[PDB]
Parts: sequence; structure tokens; C-alpha cells
Amino acid sequence: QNPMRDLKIEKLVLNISVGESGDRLTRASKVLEQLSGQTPVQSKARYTVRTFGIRRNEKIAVHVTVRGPKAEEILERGLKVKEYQLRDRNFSATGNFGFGIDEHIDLGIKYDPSIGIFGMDFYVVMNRPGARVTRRKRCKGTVGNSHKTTKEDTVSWFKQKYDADVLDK
Amino acid sequence: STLIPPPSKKQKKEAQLPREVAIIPKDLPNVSIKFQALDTGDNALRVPGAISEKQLEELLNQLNGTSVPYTFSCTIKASDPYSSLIKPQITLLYTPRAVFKVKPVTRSSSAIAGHGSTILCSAFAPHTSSRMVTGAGDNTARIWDCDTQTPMHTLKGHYNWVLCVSWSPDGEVIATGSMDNTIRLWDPKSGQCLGDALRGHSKWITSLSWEPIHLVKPGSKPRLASSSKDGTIKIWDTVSRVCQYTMSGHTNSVSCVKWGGQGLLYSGSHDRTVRVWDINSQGRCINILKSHAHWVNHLSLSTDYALRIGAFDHTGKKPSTPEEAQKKALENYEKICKKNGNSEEMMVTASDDYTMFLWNPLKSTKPIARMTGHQKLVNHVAFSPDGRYIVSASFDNSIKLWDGRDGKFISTFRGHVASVYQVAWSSDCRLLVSCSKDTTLKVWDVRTRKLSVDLPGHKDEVYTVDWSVDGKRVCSGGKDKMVRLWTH
Amino acid sequence: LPVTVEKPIPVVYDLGNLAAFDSNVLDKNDLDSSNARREEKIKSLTRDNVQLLINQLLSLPMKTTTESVGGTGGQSSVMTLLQLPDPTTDLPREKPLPKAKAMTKWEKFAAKKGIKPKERAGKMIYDEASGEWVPKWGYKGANKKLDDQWLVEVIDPRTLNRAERKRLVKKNEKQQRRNMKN
Amino acid sequence: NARAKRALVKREAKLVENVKQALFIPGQSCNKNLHDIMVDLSALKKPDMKRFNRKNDIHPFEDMSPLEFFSEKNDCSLMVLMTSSKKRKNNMTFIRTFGYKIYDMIELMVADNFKLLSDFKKLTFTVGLKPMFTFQGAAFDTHPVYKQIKSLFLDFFRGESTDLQDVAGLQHVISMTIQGDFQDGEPLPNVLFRVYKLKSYKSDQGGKRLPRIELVEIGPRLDFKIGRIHTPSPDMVTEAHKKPKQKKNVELDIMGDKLGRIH
Amino acid sequence: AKSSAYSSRFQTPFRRRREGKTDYYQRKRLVTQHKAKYNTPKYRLVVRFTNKDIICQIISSTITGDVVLAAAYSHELPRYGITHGLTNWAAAYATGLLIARRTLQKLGLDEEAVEDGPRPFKVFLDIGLQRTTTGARVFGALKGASDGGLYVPHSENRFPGWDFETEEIDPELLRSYIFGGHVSQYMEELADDDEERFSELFKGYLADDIDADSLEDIYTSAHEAIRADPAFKPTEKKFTKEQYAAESKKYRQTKLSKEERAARVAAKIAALAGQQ
RNA sequence: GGUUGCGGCCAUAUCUACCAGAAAGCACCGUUUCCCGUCCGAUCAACUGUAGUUAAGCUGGUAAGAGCCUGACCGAGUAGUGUAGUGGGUGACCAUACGCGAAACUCAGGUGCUGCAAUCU
RNA sequence: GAGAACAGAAAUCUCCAGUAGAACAAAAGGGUAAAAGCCCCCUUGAUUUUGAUUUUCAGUGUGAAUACAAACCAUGAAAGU
Repeated sequence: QNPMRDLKIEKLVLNISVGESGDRLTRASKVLEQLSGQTPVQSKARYTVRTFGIRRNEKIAVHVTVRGPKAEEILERGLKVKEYQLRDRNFSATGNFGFGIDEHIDLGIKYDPSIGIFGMDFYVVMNRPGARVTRRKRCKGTVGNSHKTTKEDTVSWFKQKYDADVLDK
Repeated sequence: STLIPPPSKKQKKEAQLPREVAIIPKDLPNVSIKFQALDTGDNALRVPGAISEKQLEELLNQLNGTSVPYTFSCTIKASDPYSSLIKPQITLLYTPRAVFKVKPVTRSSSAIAGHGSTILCSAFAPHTSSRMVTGAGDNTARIWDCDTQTPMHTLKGHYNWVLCVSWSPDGEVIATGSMDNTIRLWDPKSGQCLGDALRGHSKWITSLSWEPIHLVKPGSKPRLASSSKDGTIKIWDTVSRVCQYTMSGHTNSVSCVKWGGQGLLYSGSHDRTVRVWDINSQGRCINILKSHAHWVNHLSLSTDYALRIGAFDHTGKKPSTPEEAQKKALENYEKICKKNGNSEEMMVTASDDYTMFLWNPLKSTKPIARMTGHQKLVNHVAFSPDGRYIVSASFDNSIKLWDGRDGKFISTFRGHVASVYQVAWSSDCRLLVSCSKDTTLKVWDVRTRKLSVDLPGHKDEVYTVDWSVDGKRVCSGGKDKMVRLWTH
Repeated sequence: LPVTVEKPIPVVYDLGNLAAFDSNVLDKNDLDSSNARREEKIKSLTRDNVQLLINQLLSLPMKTTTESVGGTGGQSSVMTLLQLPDPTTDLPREKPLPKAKAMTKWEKFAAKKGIKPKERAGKMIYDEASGEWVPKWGYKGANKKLDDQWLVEVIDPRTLNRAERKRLVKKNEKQQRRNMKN
Repeated sequence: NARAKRALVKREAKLVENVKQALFIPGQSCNKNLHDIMVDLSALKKPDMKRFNRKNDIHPFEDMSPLEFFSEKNDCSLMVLMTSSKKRKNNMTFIRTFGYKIYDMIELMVADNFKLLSDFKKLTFTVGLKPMFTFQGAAFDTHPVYKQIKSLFLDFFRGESTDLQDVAGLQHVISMTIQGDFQDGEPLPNVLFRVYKLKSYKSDQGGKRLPRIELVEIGPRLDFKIGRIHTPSPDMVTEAHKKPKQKKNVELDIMGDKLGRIH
Repeated sequence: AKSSAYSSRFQTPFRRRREGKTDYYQRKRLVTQHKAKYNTPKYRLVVRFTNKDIICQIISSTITGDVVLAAAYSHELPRYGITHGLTNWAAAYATGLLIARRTLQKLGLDEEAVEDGPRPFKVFLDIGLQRTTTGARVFGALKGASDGGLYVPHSENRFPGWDFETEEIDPELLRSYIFGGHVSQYMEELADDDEERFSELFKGYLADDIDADSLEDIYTSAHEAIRADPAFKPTEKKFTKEQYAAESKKYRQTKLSKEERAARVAAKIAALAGQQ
């Protein structure tokens, strides 16, 4: 049965990791800003690596989370770029999914030669109503088995609205 | 913090012994008892065994045939109320209460901000303790909703300070005296200008007193009386908005005015002179009282608490018609008035000669008694509601209690550090609030003659106080801008 | 309704710990475990002692303050708390008395040449250029100017001072241990 | 840096002392009837109290070092060990220490006719007030075992000492009563532990001052049977009963005023 | 996978604790008033906010697990004449104005005590698990109690209209929230802008046909009514204890014997073992 | 009896995998003007009880489940051990006696009890 | 452990786990779990005044160190710490 345990999107999370910090970092930030309206967040490096040329607490990467209609627009707009064709992987066992594009111009958006090119990480995390149980402060709980999002149920959902193709074995 | 110093090695071993108990041995010795009223009558000899003071009511009430409970005293050397008999025949002194208990005012509600200046005056409504008006050194007055601790109509009109305010005893009209030249009558509910402002006095307004209800005809509004620094007094009619008769006996400024019991204005003035002023003569003087070596500040009457409230007793349960309001106004008056079955209103004055003279103006233009005691000037005087104790505020940081009937000294309240500006009573005639040049207000237990509770709160000088008639609530106002309300 | 309670023997009290010691003679077969009417006798016996304990306590003196509204560690005006005595009853203490009195070598010497120990005002020494005050030990020390500042005059000069501080810090933390021992 | 100093500041010695902290240990042979009585007895000594979950192998009169080991760890002078056996059924062993060393021991075996807070009618109370006390017996004064039991329960259940005391706090009373008088030679009688809540009434024959007190039971009802008893050494009494130390013809007046008699 | 040894090893948090509603760390501090300086009884106004509902509760502290002196509720307000806006701040303040009257009324001071007198009832406010923020409806209920003349110590701060960048309060802004005039203003906004949303929200009010300006005045009247009759009344009820019980047990599943379980296994080893 | 809120004991209350829930009450839920906080109305904040739903949470039931707890002459009067004997033995250590006396092991039963206030076909 | 373009043994995001191979100033042994770990907001401290320690040459109603107590200060809606 399903009335109302449907399959809404929790959130889209766009992400750009940068090898270096400086102009090229704050410009990647600026891309996520004007695309989201929201100010993005700068993750720091967790330890020093050396073969990547990075140090503990360097500021290495920006990202932004987007929820509700604006999420679905940028989803589909990027989803276009990927030919409406993902893979049999791409979907997690717990019923989320993601993809990338390279070149941030292939989905609206002009170029500007004083900004350069980046690409993006798209990641789409799914739920039903009552996911709040595992997220609110008061009466905090864990969601029961036959309410959990799965790979089967999300792929079926994807194959339907959007109309897109799965690919691979 | 300088301490109360510690108990000594012997004084511990005093305390460590078991002792005393309350006991009451039995107690049945047959000691003779006389009964006496503080008014006049002696009533003649019983001789029972010893009993609790609750029972000596029930012995009296069947004898006189009332059901009125009664307060008791004995040994008048001493003056102090088995509880007597441990101190050693007994002349028992009985006296009526008006049965009640107004509570000790302890806690603040948090400080109500508003107008951005010092607060000059602050009067409760008579009929309810929710409604309370304040006059500031900002040109606005403001009426506060006191249950919710918030402004009920921020009120505008004047173009200088507002020095005194008063609520009419029927409770229809508020009046606001000003540092310019004007009086503005207000409705509480609308908060709007009732016609044009009352203009007539040439300099600023000093105090405002209402014509009380039991004189005024049932289905006519009470007239206002207004004293001013030019020295005249005018009598304002609220409906027509025009003065009937200016009255111009005093040469210097009039410090305050009061409307009396029997159609008689009293006006305490800066020409060292107190003018008893009949209304029926249409602006005319009858008697001119002279004692003081300095000017006269303030003028208290025995009836003034009853005349201020006018019909609305502590419940605030309203009169259904003006003909009822006549009788309710007359009955609250005639609780206090007939003390020996005769309308003997006492008048009392303060002045900078450090002295209060006691007056009975209908009987004699001489004074009765000279209350002399204070070092620096007395400022406020107050009768207690029942006309029984007088108390007066002074600039030597101390408040002196004087018996009302004979102007005889009782005691002094000590506690205040800096100069005391004004005082007010609890309606039951037990507690007594006072305000100072320092932060603190204090409340004074009159029965034990002692400090009940100090209450700090304000950041600066505190000019005005008043106690609500029911006796939940006490207001305050002063130099730090914030109106604090105080409660149990 | 009757409050006062006679006994044969007087009761010996302890109003510090709040206790009433009763030496009056008990019956066996009242308090024997076979008895049906056992407990009401213990209630009847105790109620007397508790009444006698209270009838002392209410006849004590009591504090009655005039302070009110946030008496920040004390009582309101219209409480009225009862002034108890100390315990007569001698407990044993939890731990032995805190008296590990050594002299510690300095203070021996500071007796023999006194050296009245000092007025001890506060941290902040005065700097001249800068105009402002600035301590000393605390923050931006008159200790650590030489490390931060920019030229020295007359092998490095700064790290010699970073050594020669830590010698004196070692020396104090060493000179503890002998006085900790002895 | 200065957190776990304040542990050692509290755990160090002190002139005006803290509350003696209770520790209820389940032994090897504990059982559910005893585990109730533990908690019912603990509920009075709240807050100043700790319980274990585990069942520990201890034998007080054989070997003491685990008890000092627990006492020194937790900083808890009052210890109660729970044992049970066919000799000593429901054996509550009460221990106190002096500087993490054993002061005394006393074995109280609980009788079969105990009653718990669940059983009685449940009535008003407050968490961790001062109790009142009554001790019914001359033997409490005279006889050294009962002096030691008198020395226990006051030290156990009083909590914080104070100079100054409210009316409304005086809600309930502990009652210790020795089971009848006895002569030397005989068996030692039981000690009856009863707990009453007060109810005032307006008495008339007292008046306004003195009320009529009426007691009501709430429990826990316990009846203690005495076992083996380890007493302190006479020097250690002289150490333990010692004041902190903290004038002739010289008196403070009122107003301070250090006056001196000439004579 | 879990190692069976580990499942034994771990020690459960407090059963009530484990439950999200209630927190044991906070309780300890409320367990003892001080309690070293003096011995005193303790009263606390426990406030929780439940969906479609307002609840206010006041609880003695006791090793029994406590007793309640007074009980205040949103369903009472309809009896006082307010159906509407239970979730709103204004409604919470009324609950405070009301709770205090009933306890005072039962306590009997207006309308073992010795050496005087009435005494002033002091109640330390419960936190709950709610976050602390200025203009919280929790703190609205606190302010309600103050009209009642209950004393918890407080700040003007956590009311709405508290200026961050100066230590000041507006009583007019606080006055609006008591009435719910601010909520009424939003209704006015909805009336002027759109009516799709207006149908959806305040639909019950609209059935009443009450107006926002009038509602403020209606709210004012209700406060007055509460003071007049704060004693409380209990509903008479339809259907007994026993019926409610009986109808409930129609849908309440019930135990089994070892004997029944023994058959189920024997039955199982008959079927699922012996060669299909 | 069910349910909410507060709890006392703090696993007979938890964990793993399934199943059921009439009423009311919890709950999920809808909305971003107001006070408020976020990278984000997801958390928190406020507003409504309307558009919906028992799908979870929650509460019961189910299982020779995983654990935990109680009872016992199940193991066992066993180990350990105070005390006594010019007991034994080259020693290591162990019987005799007068007294106390565990735990695993093994079998049997159970799977949360209950204080206060309101509200339900 | 399972996923996401560039992206790899180590770059960030997301879901489920470590009863604590969390780091609790330390050392262990216990238990805090809406913490004492990590992150953000708000702020003096070697305060001043009096009984027990001890030292003075103007024995300086204590002048100053030291032990304790009380007012105060900080923070929080408070309980408090």
C-alpha cells in the first residue's frame, strides 16, 4: 500500500573540491552562490597529505545544499547534460543517487574569461514523509524497515518521472 | 559587609540547654477585667479564667449584641497588647478593625520602559488596580495597564511638563496639571481631548483636587479645583469647560489645595497662611489660619483617603445608579466620620519651620497641638485612612508617627539614608510605604513600629509612589524613567 | 488536642542534629514480634518524642530579615528561619586535619633576614614607549619583549634568553621537590 | 588543566567538612528482596549516594583492602555491603572509614517481616531534606555496641550540617527503638527502624504556637539483628574525635567593642 | 552483524532517559535546590507543547516520583471562551494568567504556617527539552504566570521585541503578543493579498465570521473572565471505566502458553524438515 | 483497560526479524508575513488544526531468536579457610577435627512493574 | 562498509555503524552521554573587610603576607554552577 508514504527529494547537495585555495577557490564558491542564491560553505582539509600538496585546516572545498522546487530545477537542468542516462551503480543501497558534470557552462550560465571553468558533483538524497523521526530533537527514533528508502524503489521512481534511462548490468 | 558580631563561647552553652516551652500552665486564675473603648465609653467588671484573644471577641459580641470583631490592648507606662499576663488588674482597651488583610508588598514586576524622561507623578484609578496614570517630564502623560504591565493609550496634548495628575472619584475623568498654564481633562477608555484645554491660570499648576461625590447631586458630574503658582485657585466645571469663580486671597504661590467634607476648600500656601474657604459664598474666605514661621508645604485631611476613592470600596463592585453612588459615597465617609457621632474632620499641615500644627477649622481657628520633632523640613503629611494615626515625611531621613486625635508623638521609623519625599498607606491601616532620594523604597509595619521589608529596584532618585486601593499593587516613579510596579 | 507530654525521666536533646534521646523503660512483650498490636505502640511512643522535639524547636529564636528580591545566597523577608545551636553529639570526622606544615627553606631564611613579605598589588607594570600600561606576567609580558621585538645588538641572542628563562623555571620546579620531600 | 584540580580540592581535607558520601555495594550473594531494601534505604540518603551494578566478591572480616580501594577511588566514607547466607540472611554490613582506612564494621541482618515503600499508602515527601530523629533506649547512651549504632545512623542520615533551619523542611522522622530492656549476660535484642511523616493540627490547648503532631507511617519498615562488630583502636578515636582549633578577662561587647575587665 | 558478547557488554541508558522527551543530566541540578544552605520544598511549572494543543503542568519533587498541585490546559480556554489559536503565543500567556489563580484559589490566601503569615509561593520554572530563543511561546507562558503573580526570576530578553544591540524592551510589542493582534494583522494582510490562502487558514474563525480587530478585543475580554472563575470544573463523561476497557480489549492481542508454542515447533518439524 | 504529561526503579524495560492497531490522544503533516536561527524553514523559529494519513514513530503481540533476571539438597557441603593435635612427609604439600562456605556448570520459570493529574466508544 | 564527473592508496559531500580501538588537564579504576571531546556567543581576578597563623622597632585600632568566612564580580530564561 502507498497513500502518502510517497518518495519526495530530501535535498540536492552540489560540491566542488579544489586542490588549491585562492582565487580559484573563491571563484568556485561564487559559482555555487549565484546558482543557489545561498552562501556556500568552506570545508577544511582533515589532515596533511603532501602528494596532494595540502595541509591540515587549509580550506579545501566548497559546497551548498538546496531543498524544494529550486532543487528540482537544477537537478533536471544538470540531469539533461547527462543525456537522461545514469548507471546501475550511481544509486546507493539506501536509495539515494548522484552524478557529475564537467564544464559548468553546459546547463545555462555564461562563461566569463576572468572566472575559468569548473565542474560539479550532484548528489540527490531521497526520503519519505516521517524521515523527521530520525532528525528532530524530541522523541528521536529510527525508521522501520518497510518505510526505508531502497535502491529498487528509487530507481523505479527515477525510471518513471524524468523518464530517464538506467543503463548497464 | 560589616556584620552582626558572633555569639561568644558562653552564649553557645546558653543556647545548647533545653528551655522554656510555651506551656500555658492551665491557666485559670480569676483576675478581673475592665472593658474600655478608645472613642469614649467605658463598658463594667467581669472576672473569668484566662483565655485566648479570639475568645474575648466572642465574649464581647454577645454582650454588645452585634453578630464586628475587635483589636485589643492593655497597660495604658508601657502601652503593649495570658500574653499580657506573662509580663507581670487589667483595663482592656478594645477598638474596631475594619476586617481585612493587605499583604506585605515584596516582589517587583520587571521595569516598564516608556517615555524618555523623569516621572513627576503617578496616580492609581480608584475603582480598579489595573488602571494607573503617570505624568512625566516628557510632555506626554501615560496610562498603564498594570495587570499586563503595558501601556493603555500613550497620551499627548501638552507642550510642557505634567507636574500633578488626579483620577476623579466617580472614575469617569482624569485631570492633568502642567508646567505651562493649562489643564486637560481626559477619558481613560478613548484617551482623547475632551474639547479645548482649560486655560485660566497664568503660571504652573501645583495640585488638583476633585469635588467629592456625597456633596454632588445624583446625576451630576464632579467639579475640579486647581491651585497654581500665581496664587489664585479656580473651580473648573467639566461639562461647560469654564470656571465659575476665581479665588484670590493668597499673595504668594499655593503649594496644595484640598476639597473638604462640608463644602469647604483648604489651601496651603507660601504666605505662611491656611485659608478655610466656603463654596456656598461663591468665592469667599471665612477663616484665615496663621501659625507658621516659614511657608506651608502640603495639607492633609482626616477624610482624604475616603474623598479620593469616593464610593468605590476595596472590591471595586460598581454603583448601579447615581442614587446608589450617593449612598455608597456617604457610607464610606460615615464609616470614618462619626467617631463620637459628630463630623469632626481634622486638618494638618507641614512647613519648613520643622513643625506640624493640628487644626479643627469648624470648631476653632486656634490650633489644637504642635507636633515638633524633625530637624530638617517636613514635606508630605498623611493621615491613615481611618483618621487614627498621622505620619509625615521629612528631609532628615526619618518618618515620624503621630497620634491623630490629640497630635501626640508615637514613634519614629528609621532606615532611610537620604531624604524622604512622600508616603502612602495600606487601606487596612497596617502597612505604610515610603520613597527616598536614594534608590530604595521601604514598607513600614505600623503595629509593631518597624521595617517590614526593604525593596531596591530603581537606578536613581524616586519621586512618586502610590498604593492601590484593593492593596495588591504599589506603583513607583522617578529619575531613571522606568515605572516599576510592586506586589506580593 | 492535648499537646504537652509528661514522662517519668527527662528527655536529653540534641537540637543541632535534631534528635531526642529517651531513657524511659520499655516493655518486651509490647514490642515482641508475635504481637498483633505492636506498631501502634511504636507510633504512640515516637509521637511523644517528636512532639517533645518540636516543642523545643518552636521555642528557639529565629532570624527575620528585611532584605528581599534576589538575596543572592540567602533568605527572603517573609520566611522566618529557626536559629539552631551546634551539635552536642560528637561524631568521628571524615578525614584527618589539613596540617602538612613544612617551612620550605625560603621561609626559614626569610625569618633570619626579614624580608617582610610584600604588599603584592597586581600584575600591570608600566611601559615607557609604549605610553600604555601592559603587564609583566599575564599577556604581552615585559618578559617577552626581547623575543618579539625587532633588533637586539651583540650565535643568536633571543634563544639564549628562551634557554635562560627555562633554566629558572626548571630551577623552581626542582627546588619544589626537595621541600616537597622535607 | 584546572578541571581535575577541583576533584582533588573536594577530595582533600577541609575544616568545615562536606557530606559523607554513601556507597551501596552489592556483594556476591545479593538478592531481589535485599536489592529493594538497598534502594528504599538509599532513597532517604539521596542525593549523596552511589550504587554499583556489579556483584563484587568481598569478605569484610577476612580481607579489607577492596573496601579501602573502593573508598579511595570514589571518595566515600560511608559504605554499605550487601551479603546473604543461610547463617546470615539479608546481611547488611555497615562500614565507615577515616582517611581511607577502616574505622569500624557492624553487621545488621534484616528480619523476615520487613515492609517497603510500595506496600504502604504513598504520601507526600521531598528529595533529600534533613530528617528528624528519635532514639528510644538508655542502652543507646550506655552500651558500647548501641553507642556505635547511635554513632552510625546520625552520621549516615543527617546530610548537611547547618546553623539555621526552615519550618517546612521538618516533614519526617527516623525512629530507632531497641526491642525491650535487657541485662548483661543475655542475648542482644533487635533494633527496630521505623520512618514516620508528620501532620500538624491546630490544637487549641496549645494555641497558635504549639501544634498537635500526628504521625503517619510510610516505611521502609526494617528490623535489624546484630552480628559481628569490629571496633576502632583507642588512638584512632583520639585522632578522629579532634577539633580543628579554629581571652581571659577579654570580652566582645555588642557593637564589637573588645572590652577588658580590670578587677 | 552484531557480536552476541557485545550485546551483553553494553549498559543501557536510563529507560526514561533513552526516551527522547526527558533528560537526566538537567534533573540532577533541579534534584537539589541548593540544598546546603537550607531545607525547603520545591515547586516547578513543567511546560510541554503538543500539536493542536497547549499544556501547562506544575509538579512537586518527591522520591515517589512526584505530585501535581495544579493542572492547566488548552481545552479549558474554550470553556473560558477562546477556541482559536492554541499554538499561538497569546494563548500560552492566558494559560499562565489562570494556572496562578487556581493554585492561589485552592491555596486560599485571597478570595504548618506559624510565626506569620500568608507567605509568597515561589516556583522555579522548568526548562523542558525546548531550545531557548527570544520570543519563544514557552517564555510567553512564563509572562502569563507573572500576571498571575507567580515569581520565577526572569529577563525581559527572551520575550519578543527585545533589542539585541541595546538592553531595552518595548512593552507595546509585548502588549500586541498578549492579545494576538500581531497574528490578527497577518490575517488583514491575507485579506488584502489573495484569498486562496485565506480560505485554508483561519477557516474555523471564518465560519464564525469574527474579524481580526474584533478578535483582539475578544481576547481582552477572555483574560477578565478567567480571573472571575478560576476554580475549574471536571467533565461528567459518557460511558463507564468498564465499557472503555471492554471495547479496547476487542483490538488488544493476547498471550500464549509454552504448550501452544510446543505444538507449533512439533508442527514445524513435521512440515519443514521431513522431506517436504 | 487504552492514551498523553511528569516520573520512581533504571535490560523481566534493551536488541534482531516479522505482524496488528475501533475510539480519542500522540504523531507525521501543510505555510513562511510576524519574533527567531540556519550553507539550507532539514534541525530550531513562528502561524493553522485547515488539505491528508496510520506508512513510520509510539503501544501491544510473535520467536525451542540474541541477552538479562529470579529459584534450587543442579554443581556442593566441593574449592577456599579461621582454630586445634609432638598428625603424616626427605621435601612439594595433604588427610583428621570445630566452625564458616563461594562461582561457573546444569535444570526450571519470566520477558517490565507502578506514583500523580487530565482525557477517550 | 556502501556510493558521487574530473578524482587516483590519501581531496569533499551522503547513508549506516565503533557503549566508546570518543578524549575526558593527568595516572589508573568506574561512569558521565544533549559531555568534561569539537564548534559558537558573553566576560574579571594578584577584589575588599574581619576573627585564627607570624613579624615590626613609633605595636604603626592593624601595616602586609598566610588559613577561613562573608559581601561582590562573571554567566544563564532561570535551577544554578
